[PDB]
Amino acid sequence: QQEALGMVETKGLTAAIEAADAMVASANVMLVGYEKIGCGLVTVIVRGDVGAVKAATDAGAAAARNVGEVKAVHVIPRPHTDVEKILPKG
Amino acid sequence: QEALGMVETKGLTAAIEAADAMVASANVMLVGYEKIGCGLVTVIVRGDVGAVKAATDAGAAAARNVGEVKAVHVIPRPHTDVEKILPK
Amino acid sequence: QEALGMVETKGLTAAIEAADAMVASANVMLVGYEKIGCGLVTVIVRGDVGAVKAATDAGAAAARNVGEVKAVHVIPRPHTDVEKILPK
Amino acid sequence: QQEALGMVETKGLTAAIEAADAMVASANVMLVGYEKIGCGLVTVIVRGDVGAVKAATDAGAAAARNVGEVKAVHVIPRPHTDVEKILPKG
Amino acid sequence: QQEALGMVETKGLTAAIEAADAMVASANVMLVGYEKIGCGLVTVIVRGDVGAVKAATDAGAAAARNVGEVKAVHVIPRPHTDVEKILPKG
Amino acid sequence: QEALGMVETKGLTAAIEAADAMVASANVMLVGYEKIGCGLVTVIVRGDVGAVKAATDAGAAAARNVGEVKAVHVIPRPHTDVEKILPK
Repeated sequence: QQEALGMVETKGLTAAIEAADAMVASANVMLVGYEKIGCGLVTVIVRGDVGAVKAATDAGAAAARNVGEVKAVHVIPRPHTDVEKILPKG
Repeated sequence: QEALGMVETKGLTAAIEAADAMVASANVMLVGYEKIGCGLVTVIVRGDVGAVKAATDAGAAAARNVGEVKAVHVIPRPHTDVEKILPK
Repeated sequence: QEALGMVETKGLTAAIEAADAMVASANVMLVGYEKIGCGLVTVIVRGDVGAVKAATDAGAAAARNVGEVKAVHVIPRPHTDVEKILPK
Repeated sequence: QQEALGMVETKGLTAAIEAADAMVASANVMLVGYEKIGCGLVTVIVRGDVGAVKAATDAGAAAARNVGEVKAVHVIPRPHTDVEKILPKG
Repeated sequence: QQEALGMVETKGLTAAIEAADAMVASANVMLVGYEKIGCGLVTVIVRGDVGAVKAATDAGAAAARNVGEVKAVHVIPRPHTDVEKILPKG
Repeated sequence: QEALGMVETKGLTAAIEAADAMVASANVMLVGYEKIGCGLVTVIVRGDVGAVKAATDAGAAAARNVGEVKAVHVIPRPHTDVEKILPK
């Protein structure tokens, strides 16, 4: 019953924006937000159906890797508290 | 009895994976995140000593597949009350 | 048609030079700056695809004489509305 | 007449929290606070009787060194303006 | 009709303050402000007549280089939108 | 006559030791601290040129036993009024 969670972390904001844009191409994936965490790292987070999020994060990481470095790509299909409990800030 | 668990990662994504696993792996409450620079993020949980011990281990393990884990530690009973010592 | 342009620099001064040149070099609106740590600064502009393409090229070029350029990129049409995807 | 001042600086928050916890074991030592200063550095600060603070900072640094790196341990026995003048924020 | 824009970027705040002080020696140069951008980098910005700003930034960089590292010195003689449009915060 | 003194350290603790010593070592007022990233902290004092000169020397010396000192400098008379040039 929980939406899935998708992350793409990049070094560089531009890569993260490219990532985000690509991830939201598919209209069933909502962009939760960015998170700066220092030393140029930016984490783009998206919510949605497991398969969509899977496809989106892959698409996002792919888009991003042509613009700057990609430090992580990960999907959490069934978050264990509410998405909001486990996230810090949209 | 009641305790504090930490997993510190380089990368937010690793920390989120850590957090999710820690909640999944035992009856522990997720206190929260803390950014401290250069991509380091500290996930913190409260709960029963054994649960927290199991959760932090599970969290660090999950996390290590996503990014780097810089620390894993449990404080089995904090010397001011369990959250007094946290800054958050 | 309508688009997004980015020039990321190490150094604020390089980013300001970049911004100034981007505005000079075509009919493009300067959205703004974003600091993301360790001296990295991302200048962002909106406008017509070709203008933004020309501006980002001009901006990166200007900037490279002042400090390091870490990225130059154009998103010719952003998939939420042009500013929806930006955090600023 | 001034309380003494104790510092333990660590790379890593977890080390600093361990440090703080250990330092406050002794009920005559008050924890002033944490200070993040970048690149993972965190400074734990405590106030109290000179001897207590001496003992606490030593205990804290010790606790901490098993969890992450310790970058400084220092005691200022008699601060020269008020503790509050010389500190930035609790 | 636009004022010119002068920048001196330093690693170290002390260098930047020395830079700023030197730049404002000449009464026809207004100090816009500082900007921290991470990893010890600080950007001092000044506004004024093209020649003054030219002279000031040179003087500032010079002063600064004896105190810490100078990462950039640059003058934009005729900013293309208003100075305020192209700047982030005084 | 009236002046500005700076000691920049890597580490807050070194900066606090520096500050304490600077106040101890002469008739100088402590303006304040400034964090600027990667553990760098700049302690600033105002006062009589000679006092500030003596204090900054004393401060840097104290500090060097605790952590790294990145800069020591005195501006004997600031060209806008003594605090105008500071950002704090």
